[PDB]
Amino acid sequence: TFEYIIKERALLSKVKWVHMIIDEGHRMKNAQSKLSLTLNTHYHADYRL
Amino acid sequence: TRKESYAIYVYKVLKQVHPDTGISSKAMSIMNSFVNDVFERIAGEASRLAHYNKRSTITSREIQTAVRLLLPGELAKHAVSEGTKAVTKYTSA
Amino acid sequence: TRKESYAIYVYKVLKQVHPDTGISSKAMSIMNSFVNDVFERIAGEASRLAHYNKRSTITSREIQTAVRLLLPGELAKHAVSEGTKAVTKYTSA
Amino acid sequence: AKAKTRSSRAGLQFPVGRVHRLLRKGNYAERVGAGAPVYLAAVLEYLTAEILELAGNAARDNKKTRIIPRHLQLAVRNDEELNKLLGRVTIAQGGVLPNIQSVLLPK
Amino acid sequence: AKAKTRSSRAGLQFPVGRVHRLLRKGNYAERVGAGAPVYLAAVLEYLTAEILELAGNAARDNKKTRIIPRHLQLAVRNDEELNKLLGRVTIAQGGVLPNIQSVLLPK
Amino acid sequence: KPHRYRPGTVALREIRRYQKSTELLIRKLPFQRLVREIAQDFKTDLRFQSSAVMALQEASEAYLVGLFEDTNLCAIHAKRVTIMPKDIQLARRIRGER
Amino acid sequence: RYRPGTVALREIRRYQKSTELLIRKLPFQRLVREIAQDFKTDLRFQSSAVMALQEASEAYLVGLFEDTNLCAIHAKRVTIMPKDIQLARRIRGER
Amino acid sequence: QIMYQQMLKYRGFNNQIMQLKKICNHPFVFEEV
Amino acid sequence: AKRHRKVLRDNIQGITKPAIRRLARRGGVKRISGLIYEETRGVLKVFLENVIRDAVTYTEHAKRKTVTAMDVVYALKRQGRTLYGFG
Amino acid sequence: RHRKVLRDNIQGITKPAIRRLARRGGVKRISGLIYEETRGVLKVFLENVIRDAVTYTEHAKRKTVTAMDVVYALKRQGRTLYGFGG
DNA sequence: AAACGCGGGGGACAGCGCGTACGTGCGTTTAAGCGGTGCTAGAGCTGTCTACGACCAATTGAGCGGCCTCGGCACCGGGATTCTCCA
DNA sequence: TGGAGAATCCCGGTGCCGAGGCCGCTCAATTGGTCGTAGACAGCTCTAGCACCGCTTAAACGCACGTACGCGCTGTCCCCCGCGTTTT
Repeated sequence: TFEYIIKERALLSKVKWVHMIIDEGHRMKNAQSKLSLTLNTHYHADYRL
Repeated sequence: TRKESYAIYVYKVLKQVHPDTGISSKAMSIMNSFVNDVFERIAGEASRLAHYNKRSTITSREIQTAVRLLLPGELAKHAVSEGTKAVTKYTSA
Repeated sequence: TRKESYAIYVYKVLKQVHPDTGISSKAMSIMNSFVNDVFERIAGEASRLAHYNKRSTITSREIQTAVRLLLPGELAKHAVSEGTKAVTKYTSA
Repeated sequence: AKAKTRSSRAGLQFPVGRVHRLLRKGNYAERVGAGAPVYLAAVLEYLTAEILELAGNAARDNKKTRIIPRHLQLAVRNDEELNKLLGRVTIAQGGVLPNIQSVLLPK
Repeated sequence: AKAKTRSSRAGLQFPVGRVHRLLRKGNYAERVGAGAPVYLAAVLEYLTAEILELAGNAARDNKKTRIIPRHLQLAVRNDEELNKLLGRVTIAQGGVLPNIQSVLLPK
Repeated sequence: KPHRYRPGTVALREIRRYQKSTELLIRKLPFQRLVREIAQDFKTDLRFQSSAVMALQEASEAYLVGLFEDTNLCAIHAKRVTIMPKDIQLARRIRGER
Repeated sequence: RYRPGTVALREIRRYQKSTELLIRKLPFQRLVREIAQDFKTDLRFQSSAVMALQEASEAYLVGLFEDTNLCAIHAKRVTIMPKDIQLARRIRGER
Repeated sequence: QIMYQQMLKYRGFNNQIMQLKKICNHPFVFEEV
Repeated sequence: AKRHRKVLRDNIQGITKPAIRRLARRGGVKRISGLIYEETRGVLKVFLENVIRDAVTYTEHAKRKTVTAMDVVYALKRQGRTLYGFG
Repeated sequence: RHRKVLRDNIQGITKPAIRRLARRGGVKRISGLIYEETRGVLKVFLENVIRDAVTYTEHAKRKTVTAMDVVYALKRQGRTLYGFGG
């Protein structure tokens, strides 16, 4: 979920991801918010959607 | 040497206010010690405010703020009146 | 918009004094406040002396008098000497 | 030209033109709006009225028709906002007000 | 001519003509005797050294190379003459020196 | 071996660590709401510097801490470790507040 | 004769019924020459600077004795002790 | 509807959008009302 | 309750009794009386108000609506609580 | 050729003067621990003014003492007193 | 006055009692605060602008220093009053 | 609850120096013209304070309770002052 990749950035972002699926991009709307830049701490997503 | 003495004007206020009672020159010296002391307290405060507004002007609004911040209760508010009112008398005369 | 502050000057005296210790900008701001703070303290004391004796040329003699008065103990006598020291470097230069 | 003071113009006794001369000669600001001297000397007249009342009051309470500094002590310090306002301002030969400590006095 | 700052003439970091400019600005006197700004910038750099000394002292005493206001509290308030002179100056994010009352300590 | 203490014991490390640390001891939304409430009570509708909020808080909690020392000075002076409000008001008295 | 203790309070009346100082004056002027001559000598001693400080001294001391008994009666004593005075001056910020 | 004109005649902050959305649903969202 | 909320306390009392306990431990209290948590709060707000009224007085003489930490400097210095790190 | 220098008239300020002023300050049983506990503390008051006030004198280029610089120092210490001009 | 004593009895002080309080622990939430929005407000930046007392010339009576009292209040004599300490 | 006495307050006679006004004589305080300039005040912009809720969750709060200390009560001894002293 949204805030549980925020608080859990130290574990599930250390393991690698290839295909990520993020749902409901209307909360993804602001780049000033906390959520978007943490997916670069998620560090990899070769396929995205 | 005309040294601006404050016996006569404070004594004019005494003959206005408690005219039955005179004033000892020890007490009159307390008043004469009071005068420019108080005249410079709020004046230094007000020039500080004049640089808080960063102004080379000072109006009666600045003395009004010197009354507004500092004086306890109606001693402010009457001087909010009085300080303006004789200003209102001086803007009338 | 180059606006004269004391951040690189407190940095100058820092790396003159504690180059082994960098600064937080909070401590830098505390000192930048403090600079103008005592810069106003001693110089308002000096203008107070310049009205005590009704003088219009405040020299380093008068800042010496203010350093004599305000500062407790060595803080006087050091700023007596140090406040003279670069004075003797500038009266030379 | 015509020497005529501002105290009658504002209804005061204190020389508001001396206030304006001291105001320009006080360097509080460059432009010295002459209403600021009047806002000064007005509060001067008003508080001199405030204090001479109390001073002659304490005098006549001490059966005196001359204000002595003891009457200034009884004038100022009995007022709560004057003593709150003049917590560190003193009247010479005002003396002390009669007050014994409570458990010091017998009960 | 150019800004060739007057602190280099005095061996200082604080430009003594900015100080002379400030003394001409601060309404302290009509003539600002040109050693009064050097007295000022000299006492200034003396105290800058005074406090940057104890500041780096307390900062590296806390094993940090960054001087913080907590270090400023623990260096300044430990001093007799400084905290005696600055009994009413508060340091934000300075906090307290670590110390307990003696009888509140358990036995 | 359990460690239930008697009324009195646990406090002192906090008395260490608070004074070992350098922070405030207050819920800030009840504090910033206090700032907006009190400042509204003089004149409503301010835009509100939170810098002003902490600039008040630092002088606040320091003065708060400062009063409790003289409170316990009056308390232990009156031979007490349980502080009383009369210690506080006498402390404010000799401090000149009361 | 009498007991220890009784005739204090009318003094606390009378002194505070009155306006004066309660101190020897040739020791006062000699103490002024004493203390002002210690910093710089050769002062020609106006009595204005002599008497100008006694109100600043004695009244504040009188105020201190009230705080003294405030700490003494808060600690429940009237035989006042300097523990009360220095705890007061602590909370006064003198001590 | 008096609250539409009277509370707008008051004209704290951010209330002018908030108060009219409220009173058309309930007056009881306001505690004093 | 669930029909209407009504769950507010205060802002002076929004400071919690464990927060008063926290400050009392930083201030040197061993056993706090229960009356301390409110006699503390009263004098806390007493201290609070006098600054900000004159800070708003600054704000009006400086013709503003944003009461600043600059005004906290302007006041606390003059109200004897001079603070470093805010000006 | 006579050097007039005085020292410690604070005992010429008597202990009966303390039995006066302690009553003026509201003390009943002035213990023996008090009377000289007073006489030091006020002396802390005593030099600190004149330490600054003599400091006024020499920049003023003088060899006398006025109460003007007493007022300068007292107001400089926040010990404002009237009866003396101002 | 100071100054030196000096009964003298109760005030400090010790100290013991007692009982409760106030933390303490821990169960119970809970509002704290964080993000996270959405926006907009007055702050902020400029944009000219003129008026404003500056400043200085003239003047002039203000007001206060030096010059005239005489009287509010202190000083004292005598007595009435009124608080206190031993019956 | 009461008188003896010591302190206080009050009231009558004296007189005086200080409070207050008198008499010039300015000098400062004013009026009279600037004087650009200071802040007067128009526009602009943009930001920065703005609430707000999603939500957590640990802080606050809910309460059992345990005893500590703060006072309940005492005797004392002490201790400091009061009465008497004189000198300084």
